[PDB]
Amino acid sequence: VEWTPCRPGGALCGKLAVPVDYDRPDGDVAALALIRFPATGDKIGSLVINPGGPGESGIEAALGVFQTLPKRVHERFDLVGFDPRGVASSRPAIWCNSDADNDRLRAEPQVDYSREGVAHIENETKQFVGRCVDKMGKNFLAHVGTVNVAKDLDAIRAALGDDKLTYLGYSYGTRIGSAYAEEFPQRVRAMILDGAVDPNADPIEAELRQAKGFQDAFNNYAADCAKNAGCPLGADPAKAVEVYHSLVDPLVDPDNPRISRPARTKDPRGLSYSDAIVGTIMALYSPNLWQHLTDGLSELVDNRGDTLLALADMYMRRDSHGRYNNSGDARVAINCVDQPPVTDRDKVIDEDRRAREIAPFMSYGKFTGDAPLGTCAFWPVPPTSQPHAVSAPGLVPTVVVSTTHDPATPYKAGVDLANQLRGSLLTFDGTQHTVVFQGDSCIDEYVTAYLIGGTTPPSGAKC
Repeated sequence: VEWTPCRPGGALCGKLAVPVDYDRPDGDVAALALIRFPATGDKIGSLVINPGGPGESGIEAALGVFQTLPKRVHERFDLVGFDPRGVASSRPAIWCNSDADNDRLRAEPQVDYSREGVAHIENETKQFVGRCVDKMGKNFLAHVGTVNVAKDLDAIRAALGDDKLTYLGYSYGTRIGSAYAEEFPQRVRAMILDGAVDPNADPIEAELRQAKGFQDAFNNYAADCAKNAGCPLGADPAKAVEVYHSLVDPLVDPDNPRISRPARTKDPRGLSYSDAIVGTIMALYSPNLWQHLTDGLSELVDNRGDTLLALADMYMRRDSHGRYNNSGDARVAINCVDQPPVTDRDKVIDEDRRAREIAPFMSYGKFTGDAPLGTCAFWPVPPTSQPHAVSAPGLVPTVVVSTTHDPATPYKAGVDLANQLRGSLLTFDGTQHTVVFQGDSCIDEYVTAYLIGGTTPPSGAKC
């Protein structure tokens, strides 16, 4: 790996070729992009990070992490971000949708689960899968899975001159962590995993727990808001969901649910129902975004939707010129090969029945007796991994950071992952997705002490 400065720090960038298929290392070849912020003191090794997603860029993540990095850590480690195979700047990058394909889906209310509606959604899914294959080919798509990201991580580890790996992973990055721990445990120096994914979970029960997560985050937000002047959800938090629907449901024609009635915005798109929901979901990632959600809902009282559209744009990674990065396309592709997809219609129909009851704020109208299959039920290449309990007996102790009311990756997953790893659980009291190197000085002391001196938080540690 030949290093070079970038086009924002003391940063160096580089590429590293890995085989696309790890059984055909003389066959097709991918190149991973790396960024590197040199250590300013006595160097221990490289701190390698992953932001999660999947489809999120680690290079763009390292630039953000750099600003909030404890001085002691920055003294002792290179901060290294990478882009996983198929993601952001790595080549080839997963592409399925044009920018116009994305806007077109986002203009639909996506709320009609009658048979016609479900056929329409399922038809759009098929054209999507087709567009993936046409642009990427069945070979590359077969190997974007985490099991192969883990193999690149060890190629990366070795390419930076470290005997063991020091690793920080958020969210989906947790799944990369435990995968690397299973296949290269003798190469793990240290590991922080914030916002856990449990590779042993049943996919449907996890989603329902995630729905519950977000309903619960919504509850918390709404209750906070209720104490504030002029709260758009009303002063009585037990009626928030209904008020919330009184604000978002008019965005759908009440006589034909395929017809969007979008709120006025300076942007030409306006605000669709599906964007309103996605905007809400985005804000519930972090209390830093609650002010924006409140602004967003306030605008809706006046039939405006500028702030919710911006929040949905943030989530979808659409910039001000209408260009999308590949995080959405890559997200789907990588998720589809990480585990067997649900193909049983009945168990998908029942999941919709349950989610409507668990997360009413997300659900429109009533249960219809029908629901669409997820994109992955139509994936042309098979999963490269399967739900199982993490078993990596000789792994060093690791730290798993879990937030009590995390909506994306709930507290319980964190607990369970820590058990399988038989490492330390560190608890954050809060309502957000992840917390490490994000301001909180208590979390950061524990993590800095672990990273440098290998010292783990004591059983029951909470912040």
